Amino acid sequence: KYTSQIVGRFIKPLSNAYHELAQVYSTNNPSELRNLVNKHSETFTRDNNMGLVKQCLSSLY
Amino acid sequence: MDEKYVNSIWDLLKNAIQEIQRKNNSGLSFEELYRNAYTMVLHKHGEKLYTGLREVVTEHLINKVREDVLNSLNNNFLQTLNQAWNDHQTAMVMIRDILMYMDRVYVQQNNVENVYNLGLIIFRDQVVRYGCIRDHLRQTLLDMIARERKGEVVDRGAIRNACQMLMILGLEGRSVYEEDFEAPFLEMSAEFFQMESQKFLAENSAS
Amino acid sequence: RQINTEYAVSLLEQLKLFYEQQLFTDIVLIVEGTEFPCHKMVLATCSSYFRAMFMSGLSESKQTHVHLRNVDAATLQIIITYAYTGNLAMNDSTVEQLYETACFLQVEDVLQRCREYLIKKINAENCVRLLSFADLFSCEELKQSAKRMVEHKFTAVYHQDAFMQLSHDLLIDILSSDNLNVEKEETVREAAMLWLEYNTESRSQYLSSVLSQIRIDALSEVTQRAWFQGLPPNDKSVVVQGLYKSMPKFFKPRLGMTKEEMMIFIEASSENPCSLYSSVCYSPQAEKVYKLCSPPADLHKVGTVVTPDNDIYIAGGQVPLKQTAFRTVNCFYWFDAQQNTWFPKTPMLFVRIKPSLVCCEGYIYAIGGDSVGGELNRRTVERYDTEKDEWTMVSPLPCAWQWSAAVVVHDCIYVMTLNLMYCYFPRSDSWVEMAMRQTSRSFASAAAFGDKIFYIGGLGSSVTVEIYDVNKNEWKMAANIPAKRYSDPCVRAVVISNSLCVFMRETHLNERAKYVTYQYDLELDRWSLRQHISERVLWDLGRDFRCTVGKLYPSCLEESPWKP
Repeated sequence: KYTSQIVGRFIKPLSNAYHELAQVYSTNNPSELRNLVNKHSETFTRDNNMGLVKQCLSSLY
Repeated sequence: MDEKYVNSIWDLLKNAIQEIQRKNNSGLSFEELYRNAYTMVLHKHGEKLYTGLREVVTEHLINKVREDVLNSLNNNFLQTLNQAWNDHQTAMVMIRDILMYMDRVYVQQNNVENVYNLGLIIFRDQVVRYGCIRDHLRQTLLDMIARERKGEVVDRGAIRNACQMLMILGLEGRSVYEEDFEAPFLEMSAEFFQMESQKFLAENSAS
Repeated sequence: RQINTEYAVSLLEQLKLFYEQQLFTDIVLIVEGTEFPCHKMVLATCSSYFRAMFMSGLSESKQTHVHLRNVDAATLQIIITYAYTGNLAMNDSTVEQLYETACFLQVEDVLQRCREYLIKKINAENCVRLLSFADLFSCEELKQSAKRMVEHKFTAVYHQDAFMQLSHDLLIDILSSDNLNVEKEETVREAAMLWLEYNTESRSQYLSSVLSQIRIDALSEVTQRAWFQGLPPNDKSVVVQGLYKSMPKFFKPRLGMTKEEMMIFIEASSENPCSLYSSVCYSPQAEKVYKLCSPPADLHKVGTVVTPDNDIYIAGGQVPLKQTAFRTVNCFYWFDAQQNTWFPKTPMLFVRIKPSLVCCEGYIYAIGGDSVGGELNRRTVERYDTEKDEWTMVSPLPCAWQWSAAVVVHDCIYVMTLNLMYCYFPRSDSWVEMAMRQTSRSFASAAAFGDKIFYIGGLGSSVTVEIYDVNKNEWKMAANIPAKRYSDPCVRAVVISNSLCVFMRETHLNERAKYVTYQYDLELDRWSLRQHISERVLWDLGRDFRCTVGKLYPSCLEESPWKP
């Protein structure tokens, strides 16, 4: 709550897919999470790292 | 049109109004006055007509009823005052009717009192609230009501006519009549009842 | 209790029968040799003059024959029968004398009915006549209603003959008012000059007053020696008087010089969630967003048109019936450019949904609009008369079209659909086949610039542009608008500043809507960035919003308070 400036305002509209990954992560379903990852495989490819998604799956396990 | 035409129309209208006020309203035409009133206000000259009305009415009152009341202040003073009020009322009925049409356009734009209210106001100012008539009327009404309270009977319908006349003269409510009538009457009644109480407490008992 | 309806009409028809059959007649009205047998009862029930004519005690109280003068037989007859049967047949010609006798007889109810009719009948060609009539008889409500309509319509025409025959007080009120709609302060100057020169030296005394109400930017320049030419000879009380007179009276610009070219928007996204939609406007010069009055009874799914005289009209639309609930109504309204309100007008014959309002030859044309009929002629094309205030049907269009747009070019109606086009010829009331487009696009708008038709967008929409030439009768491609990819631009074609500009709102993926307008180069076939609309002033408008070109006064309107 000491927060920031419009950085916060714009980025949440910006990084929807990462928020979408969190939403399915909250549903706690590795099968559904893996299906979403395949659906948005290219979206997370603009990261210079795809291992983090696999690490997210391992953390869910 | 020209100023001569409207002046002639007003001059004959003033003559007709004066003739009506002289108890000679039988042989006079109403349509001609209504048409002349139609063409007088139509040219946007209602201010002159209203001012001329007030001057004519107050001149007639000062000349006729102001002298009549002062001339008969002891011979049927209240009877003459009621007759003059009735004559003023019955003359103002036709005066108002012609000028109520004038009032419809005038009072709704100029935001002034109607001619009937104007006549009541000028009658109050020039007759009832006169420097000599007001005190004389107050003294005589107190004298007769005190004599009536003494035990002997006097005329009572005339007083009801007088108070009703003053109530109508108020023209808004009970502002003028109450102050003019009650205030001297309360003082007169206060002393009369106080003296009556003082006499009774010594001449009788609680029985 | 409410008094019984059944006995009321039974007595009422007996009032009429006793009038048409002359039986219980005690008083007869003698008007220009015409007998009017009637009753003292009915006459003074409606009239406030007959009550002072019969129950007054004058000579007429007993006389059974009255010679009513300065009245008309036809006006008296319709007034008498209205007092007897309650039917007031008001035409478009005898209302003038109807008011004259109504005021003469002081008959309150007919006075209100005819006043309301004159409120509806006020227009351009009788504004001066009605205002003088409203000045002759004190009808302040009509006088103020006229004066507002008078003020705008004089400045537009300022050539009517009844303007010369006006009272001095009326002219002073008209000229000194701050409600005049003029592109320049010189047209009112010459209007006053021609009025003063219309008559003889009777205008000399009023000239010292009429110039006292006009600004001083023309009380020292030309049109001062012209009066000296028209001055009465050897009059030395005027030439010297005006020489040293124009010191006071505080130069200040008027209000009519404040009509800026603005983009009027309707059915915009309402800021407060309590309301469904709202109406706003963008200022290309002031760079601000001024609010507008809500559509009449939140009239949604309507169409806009702006006449060459810069007048805004609303036709068609639907109102939520008293969850989905909407009923279509054929109500018509006119927008007041100064009072910021919508004045109702004569409704149409059929209800419409999203009608294409086009003005041509002073007639408002509404083409299609999802009519309620749906018969073989399921188009219901109909024009509106701004002169007689009525609607007249026109020639039906050859083909049934949906989601179409129409423009006016070369005094002809050009309506466009998915791929077909038909031109309406108002002089012969016929339709002629036009060129065929090679692309199937709909849900688009077109703007008429000069002698060309620019169909921008179509299907969200796209950046496809097909330019049609009236003189050439062919559809040709020019270019595509450079916009951000993976977006859904909302194109709006409009003509502004003698150029073809576009109001295109684009929305990126997971991004807020961005507002930007471009200027299309006619000779270079390229859209140039004319101005970028910052989001700090203009918020989201929606999708079903419409745009039109028009002029509005920033002084009468108020800025919309809303956070960036």
